[PDB]
Amino acid sequence: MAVSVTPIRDTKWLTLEVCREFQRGTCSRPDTECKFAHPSKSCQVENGRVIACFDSLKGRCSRENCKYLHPPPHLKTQLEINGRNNLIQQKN
RNA sequence: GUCUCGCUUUUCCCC
Ligand SMILES: [Zn+2]
Ligand SMILES: [Zn+2]
Repeated sequence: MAVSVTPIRDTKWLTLEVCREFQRGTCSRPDTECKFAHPSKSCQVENGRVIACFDSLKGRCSRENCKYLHPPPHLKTQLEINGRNNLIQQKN
């Protein structure tokens, strides 16, 4: 009676950014050490972003060949902080 | 366009 919600699921809290230099063929670090993500031809990459695997983000993937991005522990933590900010509802 | 995407939340609300 005093709240509202988006018609569709908000993917913005599950997406991670693709490296600017990886998209140019100029980056020189593995996905594990770079500041951003290095997806494959099989990932659902769009507009320099990819939706990350929820099960992997929680520390235990539940598939064997999933279409989402698997980020390193530091980026998993940044993604969970972005998710938690909605549970905390800091904006309201 | 599976792109409204296979998981969309760590519990009201967010979603
Ligand atoms: Zn890079
Ligand atoms: Zn996975």
